[PDB]
Amino acid sequence: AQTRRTIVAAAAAVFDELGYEATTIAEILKRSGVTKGALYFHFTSKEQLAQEVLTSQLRLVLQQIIDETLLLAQLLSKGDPLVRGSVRLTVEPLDRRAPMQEWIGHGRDLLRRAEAGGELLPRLDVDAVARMLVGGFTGAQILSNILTGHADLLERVTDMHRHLMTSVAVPAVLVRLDFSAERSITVYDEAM
Amino acid sequence: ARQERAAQTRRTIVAAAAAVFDELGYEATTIAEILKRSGVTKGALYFHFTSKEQLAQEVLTSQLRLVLQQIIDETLLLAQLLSKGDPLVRGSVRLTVEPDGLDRRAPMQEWIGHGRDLLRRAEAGGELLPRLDVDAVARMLVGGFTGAQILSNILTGHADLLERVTDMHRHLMTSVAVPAVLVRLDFSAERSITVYDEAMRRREAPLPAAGDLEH
Repeated sequence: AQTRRTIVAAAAAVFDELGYEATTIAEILKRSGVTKGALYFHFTSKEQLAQEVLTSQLRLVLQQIIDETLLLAQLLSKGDPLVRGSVRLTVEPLDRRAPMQEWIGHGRDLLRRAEAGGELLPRLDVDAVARMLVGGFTGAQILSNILTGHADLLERVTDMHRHLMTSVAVPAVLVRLDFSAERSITVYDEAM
Repeated sequence: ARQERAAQTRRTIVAAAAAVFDELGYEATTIAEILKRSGVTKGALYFHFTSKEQLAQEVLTSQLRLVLQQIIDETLLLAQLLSKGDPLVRGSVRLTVEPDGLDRRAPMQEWIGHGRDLLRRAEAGGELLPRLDVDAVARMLVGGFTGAQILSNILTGHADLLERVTDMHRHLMTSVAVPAVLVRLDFSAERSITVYDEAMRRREAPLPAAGDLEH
């Protein structure tokens, strides 16, 4: 039985529900419905639980970028506890640095590959751009939440991404990228 | 003037309030704490604010040639101030971000309204690429700042803030402005420093009016 699955989906839901701080291993157990000992060779402290939550979910390679971005929006917009938990921990006022750097690094690795394929406009700081993509996502995601409770998330995230790519992708490539809901739902139905 | 004396006490209330929110966030900030730090009476703070919520909202909204240079100015300015630890900006940024029943929606509608309004003005003046949804553009801009701000804090401690805001904003504007206008805009730290020096001058620390001090 893979019940380390079961744990983290309670860990996340709870972290999502209260903060890092008001979350207790005790509440995790009570919710995971799992064993006291089970938890402990798996993860040590509450700290480790959170870290798992932050980094977990984390042709044309620019399409992959898009696809991962829209995937986040999808899970997020449908209360995927895993993702909501990582979003709640990412933001609120625990080491936040190391999961964010790995998030950005994931972006840098994908841009590097697209560079080597000629997909990007010359002179781009591949580090700076990775940071914009994650930020653009993070900003739209917060606003959409405040302004409409995530109802417009998809649209807002897509907007933000589409608009940014205009200065990142070479024309011949920009016009071939697919930001459609059709695709994005396909990619989501995929990873379940 | 009864009126000028009142207006000064109110600045003091808003600034003490931004500092305390910055520090403990919304739920945990009491009025009692703000009174203690501003040194003003209950009566004065009650005369100026309906409630703790309204005062949080006042903190959230207190910051409100080529019109698009106006949007740039305002944007780089927030980042300068935030980078300088200016308490007003510190407080709005903390109040925005956290998840206590304070409506953050209305004040955010106002920020977004603001960008929308100046965008209508840019458009009428032929500065925009055609057929943009202005409301969606205002939403990207504010989102871009918020997003850049959050990351910059997590990753450096607002060290790189002014860089990262300017990047996000340059990219964003390149997809919004007509290119003849994009060449005439000024994303330089140079302009941004000038603007900030000007502003720091309008905003010396408020002291309250004597008639509203706690005794």
